[PDB]
Amino acid sequence: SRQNPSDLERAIAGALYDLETNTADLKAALRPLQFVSAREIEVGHGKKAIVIFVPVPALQGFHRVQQRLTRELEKKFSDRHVLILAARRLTAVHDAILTDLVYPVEIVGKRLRTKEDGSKVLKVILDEKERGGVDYRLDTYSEVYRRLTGRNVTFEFPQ
Amino acid sequence: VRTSVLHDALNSINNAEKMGKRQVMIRPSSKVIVKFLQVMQRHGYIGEFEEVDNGKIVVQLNGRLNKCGVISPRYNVRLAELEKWVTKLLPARQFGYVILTTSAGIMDHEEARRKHVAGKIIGFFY
Amino acid sequence: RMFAKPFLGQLGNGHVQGVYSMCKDKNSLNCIASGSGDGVVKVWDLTTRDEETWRVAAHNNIVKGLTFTNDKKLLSCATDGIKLWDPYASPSNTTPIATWQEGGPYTSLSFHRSANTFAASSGQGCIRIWDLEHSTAGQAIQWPSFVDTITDVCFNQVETSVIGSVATDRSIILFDLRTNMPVIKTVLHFACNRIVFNPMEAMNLAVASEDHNIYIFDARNFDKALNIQKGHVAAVMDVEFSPTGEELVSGSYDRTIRLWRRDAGHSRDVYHTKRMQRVFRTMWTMDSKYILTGSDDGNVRLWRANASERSGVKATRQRQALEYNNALLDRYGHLPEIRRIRRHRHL
Amino acid sequence: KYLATGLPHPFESQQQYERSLRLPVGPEWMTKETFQDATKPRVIIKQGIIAPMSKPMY
Amino acid sequence: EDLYFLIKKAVAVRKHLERNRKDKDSKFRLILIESRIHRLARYYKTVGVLPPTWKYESSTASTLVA
Amino acid sequence: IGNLDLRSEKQRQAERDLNTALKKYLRKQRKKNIIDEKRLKAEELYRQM
Amino acid sequence: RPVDLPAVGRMRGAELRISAKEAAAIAREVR
Amino acid sequence: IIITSCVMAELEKLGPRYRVALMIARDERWQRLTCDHKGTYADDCIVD
RNA sequence: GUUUUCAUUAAUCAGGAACGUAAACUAUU
RNA sequence: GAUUAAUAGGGACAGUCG
Ligand SMILES: [Zn+2]
Repeated sequence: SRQNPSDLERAIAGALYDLETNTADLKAALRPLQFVSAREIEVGHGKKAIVIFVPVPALQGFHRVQQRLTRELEKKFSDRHVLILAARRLTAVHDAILTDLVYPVEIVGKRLRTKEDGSKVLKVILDEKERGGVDYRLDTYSEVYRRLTGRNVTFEFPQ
Repeated sequence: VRTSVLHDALNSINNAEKMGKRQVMIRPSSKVIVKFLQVMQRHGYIGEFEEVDNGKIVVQLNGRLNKCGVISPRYNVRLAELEKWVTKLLPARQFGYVILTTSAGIMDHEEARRKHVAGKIIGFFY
Repeated sequence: RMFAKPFLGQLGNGHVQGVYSMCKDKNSLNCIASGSGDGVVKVWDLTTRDEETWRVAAHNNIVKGLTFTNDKKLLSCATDGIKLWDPYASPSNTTPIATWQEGGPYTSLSFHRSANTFAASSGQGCIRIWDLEHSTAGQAIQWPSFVDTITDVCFNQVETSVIGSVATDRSIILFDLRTNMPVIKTVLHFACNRIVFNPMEAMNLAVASEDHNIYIFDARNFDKALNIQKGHVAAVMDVEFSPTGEELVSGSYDRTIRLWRRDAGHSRDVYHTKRMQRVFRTMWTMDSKYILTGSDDGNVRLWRANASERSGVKATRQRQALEYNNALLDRYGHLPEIRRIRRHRHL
Repeated sequence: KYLATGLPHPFESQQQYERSLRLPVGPEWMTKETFQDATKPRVIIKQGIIAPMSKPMY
Repeated sequence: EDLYFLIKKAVAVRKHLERNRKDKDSKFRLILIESRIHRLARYYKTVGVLPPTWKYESSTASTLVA
Repeated sequence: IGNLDLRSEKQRQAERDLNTALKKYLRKQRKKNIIDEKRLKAEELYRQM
Repeated sequence: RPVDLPAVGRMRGAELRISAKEAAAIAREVR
Repeated sequence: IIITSCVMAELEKLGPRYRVALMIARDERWQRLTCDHKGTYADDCIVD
């Protein structure tokens, strides 16, 4: 691919290696995966959340298997929010970035509301069926999107 | 069928401000309607609008505007022509505005006279 | 029903465009200001309603918020920003003596009771608090993840440092000011156009909501509404508690002003006039006897509450006859003939 | 047309209501001091600045 | 293909009309189907998906059914 | 003036909240001579007795 | 008659129709 | 150019379809003779 | 109705084509 | 190399309906 390893790149490489071996009994797109890409920029204050960039059909491979893979990554890796994405290089690209940010849940609506002046605010409303375990991830989603693309959004559940 | 989606949306706006509603559901959205709402929001004839998707526009309005429309031949217009055009179009020089898809975008006539850019007279509201 | 003649006057020549905001001087008794739609504000004294005391072309857009300070000065809020004028000075000064723009599109104003602090509800989902004479940009308080515009804001008057405010997410939110953090958030079924606290009971608030309704809530227990007045046809654009804390004015989006009792839940009275094109801001005077209605026709009309009770000093037998009639109706108000003539009103 | 079509709201029974009115208010049937104490209204608003209350009364 | 289903329908109504030859509602519907077929076939000639010399009146029908 | 119109009050509350006599009843209703499904049920009851 | 209708061309609902002779007339009034 | 309260009252008695004329009437730079009479009948006010 | 496709194929009508004893009170709302 | 997939169109299928 592209990457010569850095201090967390070799870390995620060793992490995926010990998810291959010494465990499950579940390895589908893990063995056809090598070093891919990773990034660690802070979220909030004090906390961090790791994002990884994956080649484009392995995204649907990881959508086949992302449940409890991400959980094990969170627990055995530094106690932070793990996150997976597609690597790319336009508004459709931002659309794909958002829909790949929110991995188990489907987005529903994009409300682009202008204020009383030229300012405008974009708010994405999600599905109501998954609300319990994503509300604490909402801010991480917002700041990750902000850091990668630059447009400020805000994630919300409908009512 | 009037392919002028701009005229459809403005017809719904005039119907709403006539009936006394507070918010509208403009069903077919487009960027020209978005910028037209932008300039009416600049001049404060509309509260606050949002564009949602399947998309449509929801426009909280206060009830200050009287009439809106679109100039169907979309006539190109220079500066002295602009002055006489705006006095022939609005009921007063100090009430209402006329809209120009200039080469610098979409703006009102006072902004056109500030930036010294002419363009195509397209729409108007007062 | 013969002597119900409630309309008193019209404050001078009125404005060019509509009256979109107004506010009284809670310290004084005859100082009122009204900010119109073209961006002129006027300050009227109620003793002489011929010509205004002080006018200025304040802003470029409409004058969304307005208030008096506690010293003598006043504040105006528009999408341009907010400004601080001093209308009462031996030279007339049309230039503002303070100006703010940073903080986003401001939407409403409310002033403290005693100190020199005031809150402005912005459009970015926050309100911000200024303390005059030793602050510059003010502290912005907000809900943590919040986006939509907070429309109206009002300091609680009887209990200081409790701020109620309504946002266009069809939600009311309560703050606190000694601990600068939001406190509670309730989502109703429809958006609310204004919140107002009660100047006699410390915990009751009234929300004027686009549900054509006026809700009286208890601030400690937001689980159920304390009272639901339903008397309107269009959305309500304004509510105002009486300064004696027992009657309510609600000015509607249609051509109406409804006067209400605190525990009734229906129209004690209704005012309307062909010349009133819409109704946008209504508020009592501190007499609790004359109400003021800024229309959308550009008029500041002055009506009287208790529309059949003349003012001034009454002779003793006359006031005995009036109080006797009122207690008599309070007893026999439910028999058929009395009921139909007391409810019958020309709409 | 002179009977009442129904109970007024806060009351709970016919005996209660028809026995609670029971007394004419006007001066032909009561003394002057009692007439005053009956027709004295609930809220009494003289003129002046009716400001919101500062500190609690009780 | 849409044009295939439409020409099959035209073949069907034409065979029934040839067997019966008395009704007129069948003729009216056959006229409408022929108009729709000609407009769609025109669009497909313009986009170029079939030879520009491909024509159907009745021999294309007889060949496609035989 | 002020007493309860008892019939009106009972009707208002209804609107809010929602073997010797049947022989003379059937004698009264056998001179109409409407069949009257209530009279039908009453005749079935009188058959049952 | 309605007052707010502008005096140049015809108005049907929300659409405003101007004829080319009316536009050339306004141009001639400028020149 | 002066405009009386009777004329202003008739423009206001006319509905909201004359909002533009009401605004032009309330243009600020024009004097306003207040009237002292009852019926607000502008013809008799002007002639008187 | 669909857990169905092609993606402007559209609208309108000059010209043209298929169908064929009577009257007599009258973008929403 | 090939957008939304239209709250304009046509087509297919199924249960129907006159
Ligand atoms: Zn007069």
